[PDB]
Amino acid sequence: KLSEEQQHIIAILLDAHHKTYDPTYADFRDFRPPVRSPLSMLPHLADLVSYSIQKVIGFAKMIPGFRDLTSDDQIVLLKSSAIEVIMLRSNQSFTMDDMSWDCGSQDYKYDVTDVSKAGHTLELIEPLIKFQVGLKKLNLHEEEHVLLMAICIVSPDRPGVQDAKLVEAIQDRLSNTLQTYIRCRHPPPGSHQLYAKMIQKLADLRSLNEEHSKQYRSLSFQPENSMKLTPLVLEVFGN
Amino acid sequence: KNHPMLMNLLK
Ligand SMILES: C=C1[C@H](O)CC(=C/C=C2\CCC[C@]3(C)[C@@H]([C@H](C)[C@@H](CCCC)CC[C@H](OC)c4ccc(O)cc4)CC[C@@H]23)C[C@H]1O
Repeated sequence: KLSEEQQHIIAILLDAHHKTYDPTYADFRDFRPPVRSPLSMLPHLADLVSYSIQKVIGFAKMIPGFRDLTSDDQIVLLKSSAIEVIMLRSNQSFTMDDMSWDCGSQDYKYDVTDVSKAGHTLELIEPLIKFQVGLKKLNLHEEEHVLLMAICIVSPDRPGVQDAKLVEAIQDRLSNTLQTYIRCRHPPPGSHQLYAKMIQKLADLRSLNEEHSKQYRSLSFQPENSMKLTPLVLEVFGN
Repeated sequence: KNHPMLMNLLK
């Protein structure tokens, strides 16, 4: 059974997401323009990422027990997870029809070529698109999606974590809420191994994140590309 | 500690 606390945790995560994710994509008009030339999509996409980093921080602050962490633990959890949560939350704009992220217009519709135009290769792109397709095929409830994002953020094994025990107790409450949720609310046959599948996606994001870092370091090595990023991205991903 | 912008968005 889903306790009152469990249901309250879920209600809070949904609202937090509803507050930090704008399915109209209206703000994208403020980004440097997309241009479709080496690295033509990088300014636009660097702005999209930096914007998304702010939304993810906003979401994280609303996670039950996250505010109980020290400032240091909050910073290290956000710094490692940011990219992963952005890949996760991006699933909402991803569409299987054209394997692309569709944000309401042709200008804000992003495909594999757009990503390559931001300085990425098939090495990262292929596993990213495969990740989006596998998540998409889970067809998660919105409740599940927002729980997965919270569980991704509050992982006790992220580098630089000091109070692993506290981070782990936070995550545990969220995992148990997810487990019970699937059991009580997710009907078969969709629920089959659903928890194990969602956890395997967290493993996939970690690999993707490891790969992303290598690419990010190669980009950080040419300061004329690094120049095109935002201050928040440099802070959060390093320089 | 080395992250003023992130720290300010956190508060
Ligand atoms: C509001 C939202 C979401 O927050 C984000 C949205 C889409 C997300 C997309 C679609 C475009 C491509 C995005 C932005 C990806 C970017 C390029 C990332 C792909 C790494 C794969 C492991 C990398 C971003 C990173 O920092 C800017 C970067 C950029 C350039 C580099 O050369 C190296 C690293 C991640 C997530 C991807 C739209 C919409 O659903």
